[PDB]
Amino acid sequence: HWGYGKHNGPEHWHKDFPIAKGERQSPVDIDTHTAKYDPSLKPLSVSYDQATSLRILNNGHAFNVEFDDSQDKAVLKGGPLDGTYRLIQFHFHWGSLDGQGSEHTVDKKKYAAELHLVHWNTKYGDFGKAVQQPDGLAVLGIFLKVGSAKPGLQKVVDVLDSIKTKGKSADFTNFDPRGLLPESLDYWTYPGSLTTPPLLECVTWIVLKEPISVSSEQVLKFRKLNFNGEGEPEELMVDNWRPAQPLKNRQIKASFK
Ligand SMILES: [Zn+2]
Repeated sequence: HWGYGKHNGPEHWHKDFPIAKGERQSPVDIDTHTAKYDPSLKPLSVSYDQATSLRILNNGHAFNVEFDDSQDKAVLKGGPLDGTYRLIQFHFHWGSLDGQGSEHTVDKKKYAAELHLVHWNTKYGDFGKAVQQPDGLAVLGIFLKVGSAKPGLQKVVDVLDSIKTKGKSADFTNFDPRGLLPESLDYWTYPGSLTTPPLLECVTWIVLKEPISVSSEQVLKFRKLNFNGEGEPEELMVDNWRPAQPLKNRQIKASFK
């Protein structure tokens, strides 16, 4: 099945998901000098105050924190978006070394990790129908830099031991995702895809300019997770990032001068 190793990694994905070679694939490198100020972009509207987190799951290539998406409780609007999108999950991708890990790059600079907050367009009724639509998903991408610890990440860090191996899940209530946001909400935006199978081209990407810092010891605990299931041989969960894909016929717009 697909993964991130030598024999089943991103260079092999096209064999089972030919959209891997499509026209609007993600991630991409963000060339800050050719991105375009768009003054018609509205500011982002992030409303996470009523968010209801449910649980945390090792799914064998990352770890997801899931949310109640049966009602408008944690929503994203504004920006380049038309309509309301509900938060369904967030996850991270990260590297084996501090100098790699992010999926998007900025002027070919790699960050230590990226946070992806996945939202779907309520217009379409359920998440399964949203992913079939050009404007079905909106993912908010946030870069992580190694520096001072991020307090609001620590509750995620401390539960990771209970979901070491693939398939394990733990109750994870009352987590507030506002602790993960940077100070500024300036961003770049472009149309893209999921970065993992099935790589559907259904995503409006919103990548924040400002990284958040986490400590060396927080990201170490990410790296002690396990791709394998319990009882299987131990593969450390690291380098679960897809390399940048050609921009082709797309333009990256910025919300800031
Ligand atoms: Zn992701």
